[PDB]
Amino acid sequence: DIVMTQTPSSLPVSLGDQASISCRSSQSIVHSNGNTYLEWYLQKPGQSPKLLIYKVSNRFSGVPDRFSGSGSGTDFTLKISRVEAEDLGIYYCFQGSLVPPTFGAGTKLELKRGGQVQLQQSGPEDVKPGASVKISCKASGYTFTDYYMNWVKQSPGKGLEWIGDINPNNGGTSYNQKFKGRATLTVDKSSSTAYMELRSLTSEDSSVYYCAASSPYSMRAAMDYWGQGTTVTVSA
Repeated sequence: DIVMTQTPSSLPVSLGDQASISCRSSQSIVHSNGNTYLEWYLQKPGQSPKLLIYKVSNRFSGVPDRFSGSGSGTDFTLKISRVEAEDLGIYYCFQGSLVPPTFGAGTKLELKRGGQVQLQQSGPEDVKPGASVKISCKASGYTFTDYYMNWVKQSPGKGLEWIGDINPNNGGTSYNQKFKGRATLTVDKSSSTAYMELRSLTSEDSSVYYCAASSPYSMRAAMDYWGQGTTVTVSA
């Protein structure tokens, strides 16, 4: 099993200064075919996490060129020069190269002190120990059947985790073995919706849930979301 190590946990940098974040895997994440799928995501506190970099060094559309990072094998290094206030947030490295795709521990980018397409999600859910939940994700503004649908669990405590993915065509679900398919990804192409179910609910199961959507990143689809999210609280 592959583990992702993100360094450092937190970093202070004043405006304009260089910024560098190292992501070191357990071993080579180079895909057998000869590609390498590694992404850089930015979580702006109180918003949708969105994609910055896909496929090693390739920048996502609409992203400033001051964001650039490279690497191979294990080592991958993301640099940001000319830091502004919109560059602020907690960054995550993500490998989709080997199943299960894993995330980094995140790095809060903070400051030194001194001197239209979108996917709607269901409302927040309050639940009891073991009750189910069906989370609905409705796509708007793009071709639904084009993109795979990943799901991602987010806690302040246990960070980011990949739930599982599904192919809109054949219901091509592939689930994280930690989740053991105890959750279920379904797709109704009629209204273009991707639901998600889960039964057993513990304290640790309490989290926010996002539905991963958007591409290109050649000859594979659907990495970043890039949408609202749904707060699920397990109430004792």
